Amino acid sequence: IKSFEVVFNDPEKVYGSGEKVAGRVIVEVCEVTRVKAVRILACGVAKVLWMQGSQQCKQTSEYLRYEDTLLLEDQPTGENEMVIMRPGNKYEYKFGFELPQGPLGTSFKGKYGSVDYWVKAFLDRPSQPTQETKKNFEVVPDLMAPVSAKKEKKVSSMFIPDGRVSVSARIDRKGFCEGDEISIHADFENTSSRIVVPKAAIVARHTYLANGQTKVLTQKLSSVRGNHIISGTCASWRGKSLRVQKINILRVEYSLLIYVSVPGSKKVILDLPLVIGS
Amino acid sequence: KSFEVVFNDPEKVYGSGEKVAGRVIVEVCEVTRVKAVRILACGVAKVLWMQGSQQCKQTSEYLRYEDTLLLEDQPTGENEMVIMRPGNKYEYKFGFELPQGPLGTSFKGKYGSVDYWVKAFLDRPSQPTQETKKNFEVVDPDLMAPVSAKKEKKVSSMFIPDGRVSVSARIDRKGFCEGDEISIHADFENTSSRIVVPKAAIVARHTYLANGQTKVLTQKLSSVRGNHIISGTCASWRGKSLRVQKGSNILRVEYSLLIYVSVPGSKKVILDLPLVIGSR
Amino acid sequence: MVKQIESKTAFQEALDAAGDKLVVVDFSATWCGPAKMIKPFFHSLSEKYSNVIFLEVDVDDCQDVASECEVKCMPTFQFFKKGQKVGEFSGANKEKLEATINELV
Amino acid sequence: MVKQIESKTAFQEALDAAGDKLVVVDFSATWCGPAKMIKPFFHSLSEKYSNVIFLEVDVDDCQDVASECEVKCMPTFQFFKKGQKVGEFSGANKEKLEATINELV
Repeated sequence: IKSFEVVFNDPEKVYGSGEKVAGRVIVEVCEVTRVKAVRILACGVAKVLWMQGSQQCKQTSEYLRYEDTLLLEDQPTGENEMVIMRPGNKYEYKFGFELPQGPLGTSFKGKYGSVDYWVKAFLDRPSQPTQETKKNFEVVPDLMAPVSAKKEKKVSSMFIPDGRVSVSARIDRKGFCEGDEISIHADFENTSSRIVVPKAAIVARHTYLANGQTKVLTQKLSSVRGNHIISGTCASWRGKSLRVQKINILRVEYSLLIYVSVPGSKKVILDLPLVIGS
Repeated sequence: KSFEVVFNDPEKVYGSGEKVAGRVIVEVCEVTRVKAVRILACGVAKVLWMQGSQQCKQTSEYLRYEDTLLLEDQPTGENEMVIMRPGNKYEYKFGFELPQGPLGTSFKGKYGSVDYWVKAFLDRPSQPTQETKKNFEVVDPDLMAPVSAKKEKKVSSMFIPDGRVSVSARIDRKGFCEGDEISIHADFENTSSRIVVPKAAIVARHTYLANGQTKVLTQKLSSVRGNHIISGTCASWRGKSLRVQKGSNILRVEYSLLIYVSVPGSKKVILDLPLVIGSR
Repeated sequence: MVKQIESKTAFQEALDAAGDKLVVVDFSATWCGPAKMIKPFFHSLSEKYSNVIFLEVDVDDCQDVASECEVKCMPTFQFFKKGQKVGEFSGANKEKLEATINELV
Repeated sequence: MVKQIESKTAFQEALDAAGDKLVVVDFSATWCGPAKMIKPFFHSLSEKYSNVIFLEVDVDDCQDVASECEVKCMPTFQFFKKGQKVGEFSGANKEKLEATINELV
């Protein structure tokens, strides 16, 4: 096979979120060649990896996974009829896919992270192994540093008009290994008229390929309940821990939720993003 | 008490690729638990006609989107039951994108209907699940009217610089029943230096759901071949016949009749006539 | 001159009214480029070759004459003697036209 | 006056100095809004009720004595007569705090 290449329309571009990547797969041959298909697979994968003491921890997340069978405008008949390719001609198959809105996986790079965006084209031929070509393209806080967050909410009464519920929490880092414990330091204030209850939970948000869609399932993993906190008191957690449980899906994204249930009102919620590796 | 789908743009008529967004708003008069709020969004066209005494039907799904909805106050997700108490307004946001293709246009008319709608389901413990439905509008010739086209291509030579290949063809209607014959009338002109070959084919593009995409599988169904047409002659087909013959993620199939001329060492000259093909 | 045949009965009548003379038929179509192009030349030849009978059948008007003669493209030139076919070729090829006539008189 | 109390064995040095007399401990914390609000009132009570011995333990410094008294929230107030705990309540409630003193002395 003379040439087989992915040529993007703008060969030196950093593509953005919700951005169109478009190009051609270009085939030329030395001799008369029958061809069953030309297909593409476009992919974007971030790998977040580190070593706990000296243990091998890594989380892998796809953000793009697109496949299509490309067609020649001069071959209108369909995929159950092979195309005859001849020397002297450039057979150009148009491709085009839109990148996702939101995270492109470019979040953590270098030290702990790597990102990967490419298109493979495959040439299928009768009685031959499929031939492939691959072309990369360009897409647009410390993982091990402690994380601290706080949230306060007004919870009024007739007799306590400026009542408040607050939570302030601290954890040791963002990235944890399956089987670890997330140790939690938190302080809770309740000047409201209500009796409130501090809780925390690890939640797994599955981004998965199902039907014609990427959908998201939110799953609750390990959880803790604290002692109720009466009006006019505070309480503390000091190394209260949650176990990191071992769990067509692109990626799972995790969060520690630390919240206070307030009867008759909405919860006061901290959401702390986590990276959880195998 | 109340259970309603509320679109963000309630008067918008949506086009291919646009996002349809709104809220499902739930109210109670008495304290209640809630297992779920789900939506289903569908877009379906049905073309129905009589061929003599026989009814023919093509059903085409354009949108099939399902999802379970969450409140912000349900942070542990889809299992966390929700305690709905009287007094205040519950709003579950939803959003989905209409698929790229040509979608059918919203219709109630001659040879059938096109309907898009969002249906919300309220799941409850021990209770039968309640429904609400709200339509939305979408925008992208007579099905029994004759369909035709013509194309002429320059196919030049050093000694016949003005060489040309042309085809014009006509069929009597666009809608056919599986098993019927399409009888094609066509006239072909060849003044080029090449021997050209007239052909026709029914081509099916099946739209189906896979991976996390809508994809299209293109398939050649029946085809015919005419005699070769030598340089400096014309030929005609006078009712040449082609037969219209005979999973869960298959949404629809779009059919075209290709009438084309193969020109050796050059591109095809191609007519594409859209068809409607229905089962009996 | 070239005589237009409007019928299968008029066709028969032409072949038999001709004796042992060459009869050449232009099987033509009014919409066909090559067919229109060669028409004046078929006429000019009918004026030079006064000893040969020249006919035209429009394959759209006389589909049955065309199908009995088994014409499949236009222009097709068929050559007759005493009601029997002695030659045929297809195509707006005037030199082939004249050379076949010369060859069959 | 209220004796700031910064050790485990210094909690035994106070529980001993009291005779038949009632002691009151404010298990407090510095970041706690209700514990900071009650703080001056607890001091004003110590001037008033000179027959009673007032003590303050910061739960985040003396995590040791906190744990052993099984303090779970702040402000918590624990009341002892000879050395045996006779009362206890949690909450920045001034009227309950004074009322409990009068009730236990």
